[PDB]
Amino acid sequence: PSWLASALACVLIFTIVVDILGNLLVILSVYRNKKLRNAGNIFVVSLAVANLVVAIYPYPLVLMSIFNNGWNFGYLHCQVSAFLMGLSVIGSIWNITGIAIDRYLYICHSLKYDKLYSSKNSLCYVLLIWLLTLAAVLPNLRAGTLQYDPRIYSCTFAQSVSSAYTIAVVVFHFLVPMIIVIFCYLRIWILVLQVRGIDCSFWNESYLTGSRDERKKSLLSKFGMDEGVTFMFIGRFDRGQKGVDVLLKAIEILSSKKEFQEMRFIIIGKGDPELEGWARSLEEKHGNVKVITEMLSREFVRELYGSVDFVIIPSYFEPFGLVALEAMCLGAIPIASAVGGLRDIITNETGILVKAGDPGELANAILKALELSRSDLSKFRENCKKRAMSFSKLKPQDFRNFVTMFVVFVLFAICFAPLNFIGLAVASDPASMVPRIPEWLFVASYYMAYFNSCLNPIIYGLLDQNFRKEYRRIIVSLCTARVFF
Ligand SMILES: COc1ccc2[nH]c(I)c(CCNC(C)=O)c2c1
Repeated sequence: PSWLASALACVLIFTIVVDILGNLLVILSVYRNKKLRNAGNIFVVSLAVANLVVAIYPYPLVLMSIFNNGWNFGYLHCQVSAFLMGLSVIGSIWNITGIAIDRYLYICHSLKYDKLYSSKNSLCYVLLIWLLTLAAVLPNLRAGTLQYDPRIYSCTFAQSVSSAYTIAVVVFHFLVPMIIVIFCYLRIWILVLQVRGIDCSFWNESYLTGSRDERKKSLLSKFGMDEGVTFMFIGRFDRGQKGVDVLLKAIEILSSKKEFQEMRFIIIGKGDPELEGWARSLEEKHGNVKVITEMLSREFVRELYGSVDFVIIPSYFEPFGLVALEAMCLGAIPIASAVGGLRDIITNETGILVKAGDPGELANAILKALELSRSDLSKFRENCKKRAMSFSKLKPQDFRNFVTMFVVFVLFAICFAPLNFIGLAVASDPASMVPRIPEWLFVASYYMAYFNSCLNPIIYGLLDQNFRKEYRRIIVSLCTARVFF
């Protein structure tokens, strides 16, 4: 009805006004604030420009086309209006991809180096982003995918002209960036949780008294076995989670080797009685193996981490694995599975990594660890400690900027996901699926994606305190005249 046409005009009127003033404030704030003037925020200004180009020329033409109830301008006006929209939408999705990579590299650099991360090639990377967006929107002028759609009163990329062109745009410029940005922030969150999880006030070798060699000889004598290269496991007894079974099968491979005599194994945990029986059987057939099913105190586990030479983490799935970080804390060299989180916290210099769910590979890794002499081990324990020491280093940091940039992405994905879903549905059969798709649904998905062009400055002020403070500073400085005497 008549109200629905005027309602869509309100959305555009709001979007145009909020995008012009809002993104002008974002660009002005980055150069008027020292805390927001960092090089890593070149991508924010790049996105702010991308957001602004639609409200100066394409959107005003569309607003007038609602009232006109048709395209009363030229074909060149329809082609340029469409070409600049693509440069904007594809520009903003690849700019969000840029920030996602920048911030993931930031947390990794601050972990590895004492010096602050300085994105030197930032002005270079944005010039490649705009080269990539121009390479994607230009072929639509020659193909003729850009045409006027009366339902949405605009000149855009028609999903029903060429189905090969639409699936390529949906896969390469929506699904490809989405997976890159989702992975980037997923890896950041785990590392922020690992930073939170660790406790250097508890897992500190100050709490331990004597020499490592003395504390080991003492711990081994208590378990009724002489001195040797000791190994430890602390986890639940399960088939496919903590991987206690991979360790037990690997001990059987080693039991025949002459090298097994110079080994000690301290398995700790409860679970499957079948796995509990198998472990108790290897405890009876060999004096090297000691199994502890009972509940152990945080204090005695710290004592264990401190005396034991190696900690085996044969986990199948382990997202955080604070266990390895806690072991490295008190200089225990880990022999862990290459799992997401375990692969993050264990560098090739701070432990020996093995392929998960392989009893043969673990046996060869335990044999590799056995060949390491007292001198070679001392540097590993030093590196393990320096690795755990760099995780607790990032504890007082203000991780609020990551949240804002994440909300930026989350909202973008909400606005465009309906539009890109329709794109694939139309691509399947452009002839039949066009009348088969609801009219309200097509209009709403389009004006949702249009509304996104004004959403970025709103959240910048709402979530990032530095932007809110500078927004007010600009608003006052532009509207508080100077008087004399
Ligand atoms: C590829 O060249 C262009 C040119 C102009 C455009 N205006 C819009 I909105 C888009 C996104 C189109 N996405 C879907 C799912 O239909 C676009 C793309």
